[PDB]
Amino acid sequence: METPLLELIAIVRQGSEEQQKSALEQLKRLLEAGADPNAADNAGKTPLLLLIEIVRQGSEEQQKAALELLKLLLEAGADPNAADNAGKTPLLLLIEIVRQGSEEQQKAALELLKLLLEAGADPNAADNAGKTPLLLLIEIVRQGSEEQQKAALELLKLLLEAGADPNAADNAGQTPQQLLKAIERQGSEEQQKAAKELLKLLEEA
Repeated sequence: METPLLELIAIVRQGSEEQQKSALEQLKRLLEAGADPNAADNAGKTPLLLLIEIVRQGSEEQQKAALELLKLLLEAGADPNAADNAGKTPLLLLIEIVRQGSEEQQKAALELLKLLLEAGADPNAADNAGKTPLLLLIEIVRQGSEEQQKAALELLKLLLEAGADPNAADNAGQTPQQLLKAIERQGSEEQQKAAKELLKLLEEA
């Protein structure tokens, strides 16, 4: 399962700044010439997932290079829903970046998540514990910084307008409405006013 796309993404991940730039230009030319955007490495990691790992771990230059390449992969037809072997999906992984990333990483991930949803990512596809994107993003409202709270608010609205199940519960029974009311009880005045707006948005959906 070795291809030019995967070898070159490896150079974006590990090469010098000059090597990264040349690898990005070679990747675009391969994609433009029809290289398969879906052919995965020996671990079931897709080009999309591998470049999202670069957004999660890379320098500010690497995050920009990977954001550019991720947009081109999605325009090339990369499957926005394909998971790796451990069950990680691009939507879930990008939500992890919102939860743990720097302010620069959060912005990249917010831009990518919108592109992912426009490409057909499943807004209902959950992780192992059964947490939906909806639940995971409400957890960021609860525990994030003010800037994470704001991005999560934006993503939640875009996720409901993309058809997310307002009532879908996780494996333990937890619901978005349950979590939002806990934020209403325990959160800051800013969080309480956000959780109230989100409860009305949940019902309306």
